[PDB]
Amino acid sequence: CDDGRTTANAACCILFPILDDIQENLFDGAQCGEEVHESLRLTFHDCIGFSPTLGGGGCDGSIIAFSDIETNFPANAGIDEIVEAQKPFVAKHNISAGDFIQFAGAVGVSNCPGGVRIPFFLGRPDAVKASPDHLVPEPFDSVTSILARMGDAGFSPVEVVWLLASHSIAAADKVDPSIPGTPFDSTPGVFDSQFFIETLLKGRLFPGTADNKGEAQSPLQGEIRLQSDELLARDPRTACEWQSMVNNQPKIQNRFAATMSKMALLGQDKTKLIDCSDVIPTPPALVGAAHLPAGFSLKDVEQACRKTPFPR
Ligand code: HEM
Ligand SMILES: [Ca+2]
Ligand SMILES: [Ca+2]
Ligand SMILES: [Ca+2]
Ligand SMILES: [Ca+2]
Repeated sequence: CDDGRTTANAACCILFPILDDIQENLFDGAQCGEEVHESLRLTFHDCIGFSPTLGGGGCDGSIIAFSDIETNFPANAGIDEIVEAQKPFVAKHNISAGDFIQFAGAVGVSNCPGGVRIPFFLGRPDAVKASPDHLVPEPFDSVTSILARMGDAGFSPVEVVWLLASHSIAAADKVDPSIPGTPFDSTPGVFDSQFFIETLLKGRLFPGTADNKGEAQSPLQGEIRLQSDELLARDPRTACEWQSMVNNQPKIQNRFAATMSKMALLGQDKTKLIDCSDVIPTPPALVGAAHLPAGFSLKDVEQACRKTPFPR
């Protein structure tokens, strides 16, 4: 390649001006802030719009291409601004929206401490059609409906748990509109196991207004809990996997990267793409060991796995 850098394949040098723009003009100087949290989420809301029988283009960038339609899906509340945030970048550069969505996601994760380098591929065509509605899992859906939807897209129950490691770097804006920016765990700027830990704590309070659609009771003030994350943490089909995450940053990193790659290829083929994983920067180290919040004991944690009691 040219000024600065060089990578395994020549067509990957195009990503580097892109890499520079989004770190400064989208990620606030390569930080793990809100825009990073929304780009990661965006990859899912684009890709999960796929079903072998119901339709959808998958990771086709349709959520940007047909933002008028898809950003007004009820399940896409609050996505319309990461779309408009990424649009000027899609406009100036010559990669497809499908490619850019995944790149911004991958690059963004590597800005977060404890993060991982997700494999990124280049060459997706432009979006042909808008995704059908009702393909995006809602936080008030049952475990069965979530697992069936993710399963219909080709994800096993354990894979769903793995992909939900994303909630370690996450916050909600539309669940409780009164308290926007309330994170899913106590360490939203760090990619750790604190999400799986605090989810297993018992419900104690509502951080904002009284229960509204998709919200379960939170353990901590300044933290919000989705109704879907609470159930998945306790459901026999996934409880043991959810608890196994509270243990293992290596596994968390390992599994989050292997499945995101699988997700990013939904309806896209292999050989038509080229590999530019070389481009993704390397995340900083983990900033502290796992722990229960102050004032909490191992009793405060709910047990949902019958095989192995919650590991101290
Ligand atoms: C499987 C069922 C899932 C459900 C029901 C769900 C639900 C939600 C909801 C309701 C929000 C907050 C929306 C708002 O800001 O108002 C959220 C945030 C987020 N989700 Fe999920 N999600 C799921 C899976 C995933 C997956 C597979 C990923 C993969 C990357 C992911 C990544 C994220 C991220 C990064 C955020 C933070 C958004 C922000 O900070 O604004 N989620 N999720
Ligand atoms: Ca799509
Ligand atoms: Ca639903
Ligand atoms: Ca975290
Ligand atoms: Ca206490």
